[PDB]
Amino acid sequence: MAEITFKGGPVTLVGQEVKVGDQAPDFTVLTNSLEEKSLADMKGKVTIISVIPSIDTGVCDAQTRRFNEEAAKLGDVNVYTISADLPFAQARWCGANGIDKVETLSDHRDMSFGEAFGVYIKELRLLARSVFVLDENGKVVYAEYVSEATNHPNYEKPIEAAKALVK
Repeated sequence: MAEITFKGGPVTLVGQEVKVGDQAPDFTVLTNSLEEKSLADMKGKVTIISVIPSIDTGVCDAQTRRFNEEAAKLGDVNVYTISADLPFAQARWCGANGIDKVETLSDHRDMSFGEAFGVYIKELRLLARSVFVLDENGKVVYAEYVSEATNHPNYEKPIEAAKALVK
């Protein structure tokens, strides 16, 4: 189970607990440029996806920044950071600053990724704090939901999962 806490309050997820091997549905997301992109546009290469409620939340610094920076060096992998619409959350791309390969995404506009990966928080209506790695067909090769959204996962584990493919 992929239930989480946010600020020390438990909160439920809508479409729950994707896991390794479960495959990814194909939904749509928006870019930082507000263009429609789908999972099918990511397919054809190994892909890495961080998910955060906002970037103002400081989780930028502690892990997402670093994880993305490492991810971008494993190889030519796609790297993404999905955020809420929330104004605090796309301006500044703490994950996508200095690593031009990273792009910030705005799923909350359509919630399609939110529902499809079950990271839409039922109680809070935010993107969950989560991290995923996908094979070239879009098959999830890592998934994690951080037990507290204001906290961060061990980021080596998705890096190893990505290494295991890229190599």
